[PDB]
Amino acid sequence: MEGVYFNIDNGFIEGVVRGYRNGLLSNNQYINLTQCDTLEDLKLQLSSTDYGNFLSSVSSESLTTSLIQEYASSKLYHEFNYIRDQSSGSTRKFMDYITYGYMIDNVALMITGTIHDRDKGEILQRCHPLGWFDTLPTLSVATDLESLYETVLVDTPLAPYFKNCFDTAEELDDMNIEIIRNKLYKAYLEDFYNFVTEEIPEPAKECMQTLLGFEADRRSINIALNSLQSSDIDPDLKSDLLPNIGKLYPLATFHLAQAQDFEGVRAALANVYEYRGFLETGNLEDHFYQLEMELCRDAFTQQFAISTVWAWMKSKEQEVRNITWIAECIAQNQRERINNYISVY
Amino acid sequence: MTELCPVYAPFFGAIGCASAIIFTSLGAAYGTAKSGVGICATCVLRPDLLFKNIVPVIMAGIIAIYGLVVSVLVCYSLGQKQALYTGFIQLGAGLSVGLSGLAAGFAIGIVGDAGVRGSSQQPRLFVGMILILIFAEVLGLYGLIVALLLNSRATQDVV
Amino acid sequence: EKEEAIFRSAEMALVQFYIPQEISRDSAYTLGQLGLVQFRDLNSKVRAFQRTFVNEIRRLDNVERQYRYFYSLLKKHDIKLYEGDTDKYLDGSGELYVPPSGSVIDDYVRNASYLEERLIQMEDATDQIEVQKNDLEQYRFILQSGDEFFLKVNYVTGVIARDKVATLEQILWRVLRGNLFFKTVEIEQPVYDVKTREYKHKNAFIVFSHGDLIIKRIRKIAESLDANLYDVDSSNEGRSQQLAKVNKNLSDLYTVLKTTSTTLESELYAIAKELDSWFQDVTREKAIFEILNKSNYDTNRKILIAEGWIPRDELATLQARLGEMIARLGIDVPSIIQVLDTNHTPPTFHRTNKFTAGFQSICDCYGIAQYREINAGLPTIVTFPFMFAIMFGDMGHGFLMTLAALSLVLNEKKINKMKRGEIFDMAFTGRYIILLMGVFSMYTGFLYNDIFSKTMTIFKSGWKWPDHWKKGESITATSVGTYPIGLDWAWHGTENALLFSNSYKMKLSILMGFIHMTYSYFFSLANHLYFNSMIDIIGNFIPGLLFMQGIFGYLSVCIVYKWAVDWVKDGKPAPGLLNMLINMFLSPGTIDDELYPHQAKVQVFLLLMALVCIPWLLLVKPLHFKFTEDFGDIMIHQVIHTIEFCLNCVSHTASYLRLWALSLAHAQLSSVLWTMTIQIAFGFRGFVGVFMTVALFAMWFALTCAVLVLMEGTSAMLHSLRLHWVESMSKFFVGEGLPYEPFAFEYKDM
Amino acid sequence: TGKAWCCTVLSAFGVVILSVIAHLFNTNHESFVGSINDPEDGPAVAHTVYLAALVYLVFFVFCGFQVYL
Amino acid sequence: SFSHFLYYLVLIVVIVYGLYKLFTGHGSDINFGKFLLRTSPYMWANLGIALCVGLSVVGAAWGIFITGSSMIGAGVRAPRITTKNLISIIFCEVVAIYGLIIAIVFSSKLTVATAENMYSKSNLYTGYSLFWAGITVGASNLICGIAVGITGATAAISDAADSALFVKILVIEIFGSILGLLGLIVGLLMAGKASEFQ
Ligand SMILES: CO/C1=C\C(C)=C\[C@@H](C)[C@@H](O)[C@H](C)C/C(C)=C/C=C/[C@H](OC)[C@@H]([C@@H](C)[C@@H](O)[C@H](C)[C@@]2(O)C[C@@H](O)[C@H](C)[C@@H](C(C)C)O2)OC1=O
Repeated sequence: MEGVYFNIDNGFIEGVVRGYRNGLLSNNQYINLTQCDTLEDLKLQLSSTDYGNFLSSVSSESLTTSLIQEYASSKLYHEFNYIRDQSSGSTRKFMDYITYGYMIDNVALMITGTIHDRDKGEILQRCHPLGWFDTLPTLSVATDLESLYETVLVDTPLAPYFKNCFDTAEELDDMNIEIIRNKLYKAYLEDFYNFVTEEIPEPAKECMQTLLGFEADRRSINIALNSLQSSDIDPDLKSDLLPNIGKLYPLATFHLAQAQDFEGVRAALANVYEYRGFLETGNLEDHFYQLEMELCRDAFTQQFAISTVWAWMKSKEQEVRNITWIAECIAQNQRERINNYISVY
Repeated sequence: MTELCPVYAPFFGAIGCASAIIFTSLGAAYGTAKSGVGICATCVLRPDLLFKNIVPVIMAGIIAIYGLVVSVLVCYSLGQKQALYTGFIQLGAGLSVGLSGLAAGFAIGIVGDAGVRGSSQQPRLFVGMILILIFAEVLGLYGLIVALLLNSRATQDVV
Repeated sequence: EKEEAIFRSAEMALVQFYIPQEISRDSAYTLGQLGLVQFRDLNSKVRAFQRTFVNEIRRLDNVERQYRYFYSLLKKHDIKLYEGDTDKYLDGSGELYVPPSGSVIDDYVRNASYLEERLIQMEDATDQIEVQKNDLEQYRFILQSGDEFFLKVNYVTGVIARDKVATLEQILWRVLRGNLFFKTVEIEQPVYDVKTREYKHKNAFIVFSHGDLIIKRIRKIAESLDANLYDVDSSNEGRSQQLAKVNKNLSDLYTVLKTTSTTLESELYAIAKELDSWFQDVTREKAIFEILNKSNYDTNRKILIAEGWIPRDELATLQARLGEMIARLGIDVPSIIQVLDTNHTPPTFHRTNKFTAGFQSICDCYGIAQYREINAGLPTIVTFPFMFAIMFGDMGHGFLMTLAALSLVLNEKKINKMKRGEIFDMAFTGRYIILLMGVFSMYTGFLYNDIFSKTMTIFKSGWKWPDHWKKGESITATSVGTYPIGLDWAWHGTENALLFSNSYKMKLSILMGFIHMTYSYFFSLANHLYFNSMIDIIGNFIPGLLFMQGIFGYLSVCIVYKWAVDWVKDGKPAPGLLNMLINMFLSPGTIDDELYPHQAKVQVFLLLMALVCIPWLLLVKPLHFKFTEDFGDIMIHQVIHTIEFCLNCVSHTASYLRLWALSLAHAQLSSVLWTMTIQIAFGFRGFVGVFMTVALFAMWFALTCAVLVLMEGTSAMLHSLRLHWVESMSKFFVGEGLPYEPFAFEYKDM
Repeated sequence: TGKAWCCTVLSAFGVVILSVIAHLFNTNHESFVGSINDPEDGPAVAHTVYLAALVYLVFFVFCGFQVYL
Repeated sequence: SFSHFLYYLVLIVVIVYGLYKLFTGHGSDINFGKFLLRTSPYMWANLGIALCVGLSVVGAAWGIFITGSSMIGAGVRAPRITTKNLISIIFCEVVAIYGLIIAIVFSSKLTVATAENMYSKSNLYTGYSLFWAGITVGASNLICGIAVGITGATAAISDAADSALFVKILVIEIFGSILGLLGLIVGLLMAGKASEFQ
């Protein structure tokens, strides 16, 4: 059954990850951080939490919202890499697949900076250090997607995800990099869903299938809305951008591909009840993040499931985002929307 | 060739003596491998715990001592003209100690890996790791005890 | 007189301090020097970064961070840190020293800030000089390569780390298709870098290409992967000229680096002679304010109200010490000490000697006892080593354990003076534990007649062998008497030695587990009597006592009685006690063998007593609580306690057989080791026999001291820990007590 | 000097234990020569273990002299 | 799958052999009755004892590592839970205690029997009873140990978050240990009437 064979290889991983989940900030700690006055007070309050003295080395004058975000992200990624480095086999492949999602965003950001000719230091700083293939800084110069693939992407584990992008024009621009990111991440989602279905066992299999369906629906909606403002989108070609593993597939994805207006997008999403209210009113990204947190909370209810690792990682990424938001609001003293944080624990 | 002492009676004694060391060595090897993976993983970050965290490998090896002890004691009563009762006593003792030692070695390997990986982060977990490893080793000890109890009856009132 | 609180926790009174701010710092100093006050968090209602002394704690935290940065600089630029004078503050006891003034702390803060500024400036200068020197050294190395290295702008020759040389090679191959001429060499010496503050091994590389767009492409690719590219004149004469440019500018940079390094190491060595004292002073200054942070300051007045948990015994000592502090300062103050009577939970503090410290560490690892609860560390002192001895049971291995513990016990002063490791601090704080275990193991080995798996024929055996018998003939000894002390030595090497020793040890385990359980259970009665919980006595003690003395006390009584009856002489058959116990439950009223007259009546009476006490223990206490939503919680908790009690009755009685199991395992391993190691050497004779005897005894002693004395003496030790934490403490250890952590100054290692 | 201490302790324990064993062999102790599986010749084994104990005594005195200096 | 193919081939071979024996008129030659009567009851008794202790220890170790991995994993942030969740390991090892006790009780019935009364009714009954009671105790202790280990892992993970979870999951763990207790009771009941070999 569920836990009979799990603890042989992933018992320690599950225990430590669920302890980390226990370390997630609750509503009371979020309120306490909200009531701070300066960034030094925020650091002192975070010392009492499970962050520990992660900002101990940082001086009072050096303490900045960007630096607080950097240290929180560094602690989160150190924890994730420690957990990955204590796991092997299916769990290690699961962690690698998790990292691939950030790696795709990293390569897309590097290419966007390459055409945009932004500062190299800031480009490296903005990149997510979890997804780091050895030739990632090479991306600051390479532009042609054929040269891109042959000199970089074949080396990376992103090679299987680059299949049908050769059809487009060889010159690469912002639209080209956006569509390449969408196609690559869709292929990655298909491969990850297949890996979860075949190798990841129950109940983690069903839980991560649902989570990946939610992620695929989220990015399908995002891609449709971001391409709606563009007039160079082909309805049939957009099917290569919308992932096919989500709950929208196949009818709702088909309608979204044929959707050309916001009302058309709503009609396409009318098949699923959960996503109708997201476009009905309110902030769409806020609703996506809230439902993602709810799904993570539901994922943490299941014991002896490796999906708790993904639930933890999403939860603490949102936690770092909330800490950054609170720190920025405190530094700017614009506490009108300081309580606009999403928490479920 | 006697009805009480068949010609296949020594087979059970010999195979029990072989199994007593085979299964205990398999369990000890699993424990040693898992604990070695854990120790080598932790020593990259905390080299000072290299000699403190070798306890799981040591306790995995005691299972091999139990198997060797049962194999040695079984050979005492082995013989060509031995009764089927003695042969099955030897087989039962060997199977008991072997399966118990295999389970104990598996448990020691898993818990020792977990404990060495979790004691570098939290030094207070060394005591808990040692306790659970003792709880896993006492199972091989119980298999040893059952094997000894069976062996005590191997060559008593046997004709 | 100070109460010797070993049987129960020390009596405590909550004390309130009316400290004015004029002498608040000195009062905190004296209270921390005393080390007898566990301060209560009176100011817990307010959230952080809002407390009274938050800014002054933050200042000292910043100074501590600066001192940690100084220590990091001292470690990276290898310098031994001079330890401070521990005897200056006495690092303990109730003695008071002259404390640093506020001006001293302000001077420490300002000096730390200014010197951190100076050190970071000098470190930045040194880092830039070092990185440019490293770049010039790499350029010198690439100029020092052989002529054939550059023969195969026309190249991108440079230096890259070996961590990326393969990746650079392969990516350049894929960029240039089949036009790669990647020739690389290795820098033998490790290359230190200031960007990552670590040493990385680098590999100089060269690639040949012609196209201007291609050469810029490959230059940017190489520069992307943290490679310091260089330019070469492409001629041997040009290489010689460029190298002549090098090693002359390198001389000036080496001179500048040497001067800067000498200055910086002078500063750091000046720090090393005084950093430890500064760190200790700053840690004490931060601790006193953290303690003062937990005070209900009155804004209208100037009084800091602080509540602490001092034992009643040292209340007079604290009053005298505060009077001494007042006399030293000379400031007149109102009544500063006011004893309070509250309903809080006082901490659990047991005064431990050097002998009982380890046993109490054992008994506190499981959990902290309640206030004025029966201490589990007093009976542990004897029970734990004795259960370990029962499982261990060897006068030779026990002697080795005794010698190993005595080496620590007699030399404990020197070991206390010197630093100890994790495995050395342990087994030295429990040196008396190991001594008691060794002595009791020697005693049990005497009672087992087991000396290095052999037997001692000290007294006359009660067994007489037949007058005469043929060689190889099975002989049965006849009883002549009883062995005075220990197991008979006529049982050594016999075929049915196991059949007797196993029964002896199983019944020993059962009896000494029943006795230990009833001794622990009477501690529950002692706790209830001390706490005046008569309803607890009626509803949890008497039912449980009757249950265990009817189901398992009866078993022990029958075990003792069966030994005291000469069944062969009397003529009655020997009653199987295990079958009797089984039939006592699975078939009431049926007895196959008569142990004593009216056995069935007593057995059914005891079964009825247990089956009546189960509802008694399950219901009477909840019934009293109902007849004095909480009722449901009490009722459910009593159900859980009842079921756990009934289960762990048989569970604990069955698990006490681990004493017999480990004793048998230790004896069998000892005998088998003797057989495989020394008994082999006896057959051999001559020079080869002597050499084999020496080698085999060495191997036997090594294996003994490795697995039997050390490791089999570790399994028994931890199993006795288990029997005390679970089988013994659950009887009377309520637990969930507040540990005693007084505000005391200690030497905090950097 | 840890090796010297270890060998000193081991050799002293040898001088004690093996001398006791050889004395028991010389007196024809029941626990040592009282079984058909046990060696038949008592004094021969006693002399062999006497020589082994003398070798261990030489080792003990040598290592103790090394420790003392 | 090689294992599935082996199982299918074994099934086909068994069916073909049975049909060949049945059709030719030698169907009674596959006689399990003669196999049980002519098999030495010492084999059954010793296999029952060995499998009882082995499977009890296997279940104890199974629960022990399942609980210990979770205890160590959740103890990294909350080391205080190890001593409180040691009750879970105790409940996992009590099944090994049960198997050891049953093995002692059964080994008390291992007496040498005469050649003429080798396969008597009482001896065959003793062999069958010891074999099947040992199988029952061993399998019940295995199952109980696995269940108690799963419950203890959940209890450790849950009381790392809040100590109030242990006092409510200990009920489920006691329910799990009841299975091993009942297995021991039934194993004793089966061998209660089984007398020693004579
Ligand atoms: C090479 O022969 C060693 C072990 C072997 C092969 C034993 C076989 C008989 C084995 O088949 C048996 C089955 C297991 C056994 C009998 C282990 C005892 C090991 C010794 O331990 C006393 C260590 C011990 C000296 C060594 O491991 C460490 C240096 C250490 O001393 C470091 C200390 O910090 C630590 C406290 C201590 C503890 C963990 C025992 O070990 O000798 C060895 O390596």
